[PDB]
Amino acid sequence: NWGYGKHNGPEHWHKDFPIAKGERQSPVDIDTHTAKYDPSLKPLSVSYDQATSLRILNNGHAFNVEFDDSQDKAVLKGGPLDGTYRLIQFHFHWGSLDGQGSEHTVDKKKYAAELHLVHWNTKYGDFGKAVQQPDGLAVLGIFLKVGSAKPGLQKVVDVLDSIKTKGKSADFTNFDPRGLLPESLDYWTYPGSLTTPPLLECVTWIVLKEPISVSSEQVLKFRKLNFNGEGEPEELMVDNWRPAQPLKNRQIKASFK
Ligand SMILES: [Co+2]
Repeated sequence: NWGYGKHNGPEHWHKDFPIAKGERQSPVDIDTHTAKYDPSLKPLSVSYDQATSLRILNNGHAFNVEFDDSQDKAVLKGGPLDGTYRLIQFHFHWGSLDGQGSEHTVDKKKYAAELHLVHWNTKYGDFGKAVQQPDGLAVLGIFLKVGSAKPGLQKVVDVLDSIKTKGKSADFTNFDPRGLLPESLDYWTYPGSLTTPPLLECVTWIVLKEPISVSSEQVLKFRKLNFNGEGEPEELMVDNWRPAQPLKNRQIKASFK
């Protein structure tokens, strides 16, 4: 029964999910002066040319754009990753105001939103088995700032009025996630967790340094979604971000000098 409010939000999750106070929780603050360039990282490879989306779903916490991951398509590899990870879905975390919304922070700076592209390690056969493994997942995180519109986001924006409330879904085919990526693949990486219950400690995080810009009108449409179900009192879907968690002696590596 978890959420982001006063009585069910991040400060309460540890009761049902004690891993919330674990040794490799996410998100974290990225202290850019403490992160070390790692010259042994091979280039990151994001290969989304054959990505095939299926549906978009309001799950009562965010919206998920889901992909058909039944074939070797939409693959993340290289960088800190061993082997190949396959895209399963993406979603966002965002604020009630432009000054907050991201989960990761950069020298304490909060962005207006954060995009998470979730991939599972193909050595484990599927997502469900992957989330039983310490290297089961790789999440590519991308910061959003408010400025110029992101043309590739508009198809997502325009479908949201059909999934206003918890439990609504719409078919959502032929969406190209390449249109959501910034120019540079410079990144920070560290071992962490899912940022929503069950907070599983399976994730190699790859957080891009370059944000994308989205327009005020685009993020305003995110903020018109509802946490509640149809026919329930309206609670706007805003501030669905978990705050930074203790680093606990992990090291953040930078892909760039
Ligand atoms: Co997320």
